[PDB]
Amino acid sequence: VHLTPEEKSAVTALWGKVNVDEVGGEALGRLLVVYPWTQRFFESFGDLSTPDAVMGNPKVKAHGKKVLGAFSDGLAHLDNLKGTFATLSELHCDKLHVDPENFRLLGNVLVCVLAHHFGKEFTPPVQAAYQKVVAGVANALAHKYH
Amino acid sequence: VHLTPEEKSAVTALWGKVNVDEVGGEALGRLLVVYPWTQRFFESFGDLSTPDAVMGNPKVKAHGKKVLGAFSDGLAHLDNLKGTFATLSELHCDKLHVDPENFRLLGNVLVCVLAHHFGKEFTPPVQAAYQKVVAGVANALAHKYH
Amino acid sequence: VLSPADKTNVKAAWGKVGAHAGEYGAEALERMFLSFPTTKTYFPHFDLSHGSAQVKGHGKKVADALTNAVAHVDDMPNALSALSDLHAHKLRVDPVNFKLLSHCLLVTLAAHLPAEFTPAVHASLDKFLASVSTVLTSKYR
Amino acid sequence: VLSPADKTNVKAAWGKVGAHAGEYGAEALERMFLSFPTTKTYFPHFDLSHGSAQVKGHGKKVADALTNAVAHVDDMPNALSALSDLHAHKLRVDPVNFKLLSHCLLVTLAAHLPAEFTPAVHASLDKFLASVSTVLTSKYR
Ligand code: HEM
Ligand code: HEM
Ligand code: HEM
Ligand code: HEM
Repeated sequence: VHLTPEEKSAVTALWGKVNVDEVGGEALGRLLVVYPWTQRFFESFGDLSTPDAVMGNPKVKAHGKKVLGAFSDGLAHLDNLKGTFATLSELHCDKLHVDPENFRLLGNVLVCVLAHHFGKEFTPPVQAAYQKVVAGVANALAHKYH
Repeated sequence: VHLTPEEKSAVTALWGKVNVDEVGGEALGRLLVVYPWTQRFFESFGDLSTPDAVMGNPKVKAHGKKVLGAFSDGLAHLDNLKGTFATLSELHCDKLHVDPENFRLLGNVLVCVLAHHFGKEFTPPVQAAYQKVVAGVANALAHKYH
Repeated sequence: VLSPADKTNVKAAWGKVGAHAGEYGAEALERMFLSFPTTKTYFPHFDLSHGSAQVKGHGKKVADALTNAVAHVDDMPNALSALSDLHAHKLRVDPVNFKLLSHCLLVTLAAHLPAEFTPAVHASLDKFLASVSTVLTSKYR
Repeated sequence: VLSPADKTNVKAAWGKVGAHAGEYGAEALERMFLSFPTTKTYFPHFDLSHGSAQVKGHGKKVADALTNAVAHVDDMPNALSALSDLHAHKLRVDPVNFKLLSHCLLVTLAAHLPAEFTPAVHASLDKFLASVSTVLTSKYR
């Protein structure tokens, strides 16, 4: 991913304000609610029967933390997303066989969650920079399909 | 793309029966009929207003011949599709901005045309081998997006 | 969304399918499992071998469901409500898989009915299967 | 296919747009043109600059079309037939672009309507925009 220094600064600044404990869970949760077939990959996570159950599910919140950490790892090394995500790509593609469109969906759900949290501060230029990041992350996750 | 020896033999045997003057135009023509937004990329080709107009359009047939030629070349370079298709990828992605889902559609329309022409010869194992090939070609064409 | 002419094409083409509906459904499933092996994960306990009586049995179910959908092409959500609950609520089938099966059905039809599989009929059938797919991947209870 | 709950959620959430229709529609377009620059290709002679009056005016049209869709949510193909002919027959917009604009509409609503944009309403709005997109990208005359 090629971000301008201005775009990188904008992305980094906002991410510094993202709640490490909650935003990943909010994004993973909304993925499971908005695109219900994704629940099939999370049988062992217990109760996903209603939106409230999903968003309050402790395992969803916990797993979400990991997901966010991976986006954070991506932000730390935008010039090597492929290398950063190589193990995760093997897992999601070769082991789990997640269709790669779902990677795009989760990235876009994260963008919605950032807009929800930050309101007017999530300007169109800030979004455009985040769209480059989440497309890069989705592509890196899908690398074993390519 | 790796084919078993059995798959390679079966793919080559079927392709030898393909009418190289017609099948590409049939595939391209059916793409324009079945997925009509793809016509936007071929505004200069003249009459595309009816299925009969599309299928009998001389520019569709001629262009189709080129497309088929690219698939034929790919069959001889299955271990180096990203290299072979580099120039075509730059054209379709960087210059024309064709969304890559359309590469997948054309590949599958070609498969439908092979089924149409060869019926009982286009067995499920033969189809499976061809799906590997057209997936490989679509992926190589989309490389600039990855 | 199907045009009036689309609906006519679909009814005419599926009519020609007739008594072979079941055989074609089984073949489409076989094509899907072989061409797109990830789809087999939805049938983990199935005998998926070539000639499987279980796959043949399932193919007939799928074909009969399509015949029902063709019969209710103006009212597909109501006609397919049980099947939608099964595929979208219970099985949670990823929508990509419907594109794969739809393709394999078109391939099967093209192989068996080449005269009938004109560009216009191809287009109408693709739209019909997409419409069926959208209903089966929707939760609308 | 929308559930009764989906229709309830959409009517309620979109109902809060009101006189901000032009503003929100324009913001969603600006987000799309900036985030996904290939979409600009459909507007070759537009002023697409930040704060453009032309985009502001177009935003109102899109938003008003969505209002129309809500008021006819059980019978959308007949209500949006003119827009389908425009986008599918005349402009031949690639379906991917509707996913891009739909996403940018959701982002816009999330940024302006935090109380309304619950996970359930988010899900319903996504389905609604997908249904509208399918109508606008279909040829069914
Ligand atoms: C697109 C961005 C995504 C990122 C950054 C991401 C990141 C991660 C991470 C960090 C893990 C934990 C890996 C480990 O502990 O070894 C994980 C596991 C997993 N992911 Fe994702 N993921 C993404 C998309 C998805 C999607 C879309 C799905 C399914 C629809 C999915 C399904 C799973 C599953 C099933 C696991 C294993 C859960 C378990 O331990 O039971 N992932 N992912
Ligand atoms: C997926 C397999 C595809 C293959 C193998 C293929 C192959 C080719 C080839 C060989 C050319 C000629 C290049 C040249 O003259 O330098 C070409 C041109 C072109 N392709 Fe494709 N293509 C594919 C998919 C598509 C799709 C899906 C579209 C969507 C509309 C598309 C749009 C075009 C256009 C607009 C041109 C230039 C036509 C002109 O000269 O005006 N291609 N393609
Ligand atoms: C045109 C599209 C489809 C149609 C018409 C269709 C129709 C059917 C029918 C009629 C049944 C039997 C229901 C019953 O008797 O209880 C069924 C079951 C099932 N379908 Fe589909 N289906 C379609 C697409 C798919 C796809 C794409 C998948 C996954 C790749 C899938 C996975 C399943 C599974 C796992 C079952 C249950 C099998 C079992 O364990 O008994 N379906 N479907
Ligand atoms: C929810 C999705 C959409 C809605 C509700 C919508 C609605 C509208 C409306 C109401 C108009 C004006 C119609 C008139 O003047 O009579 C219009 C025009 C137009 N739309 Fe959309 N649209 C949508 C998606 C898109 C997308 C995704 C694109 C392309 C990326 C697009 C490209 C255009 C173009 C090029 C025009 C004509 C502009 C001109 O030259 O005057 N639309 N649309």
